Amino acid sequence: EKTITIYTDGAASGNPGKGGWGALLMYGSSRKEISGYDPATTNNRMELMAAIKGLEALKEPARVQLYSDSAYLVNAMNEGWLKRWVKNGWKKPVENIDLWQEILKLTTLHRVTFHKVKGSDNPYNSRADELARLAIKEN
Ligand SMILES: [Mg+2]
Repeated sequence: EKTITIYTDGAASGNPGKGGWGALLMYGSSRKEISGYDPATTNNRMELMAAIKGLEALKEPARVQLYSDSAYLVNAMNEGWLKRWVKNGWKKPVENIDLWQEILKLTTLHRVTFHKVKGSDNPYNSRADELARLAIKEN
């Protein structure tokens, strides 16, 4: 029954290169931070992974407001593309089908609204970005 706000970010050095992701989960004054590293990845993959991991961190089904700088993510969800991809057999082939399948599952468990942020945008996405970069630096 909770509405949880999640701020997600991913970063990678190159295409492909070392990458990281971060998410900040917020419920009133409560906060939870998560992050991780991937040794060979793309910006798009880390953007999706941040959202996946953020949603996976929820302990119970929730209503979620998810803030991301990722147009890749947010457009797929808000322009109906993901739903059309599934309907058309993931095609030519959509990239990152493994991650989109996870996002399909998680957006059944949780009722998620996605919001695009512009970059910098607020301190919570900034923290998520810092956490993603932190993961790369630690590795
Ligand atoms: Mg992002």
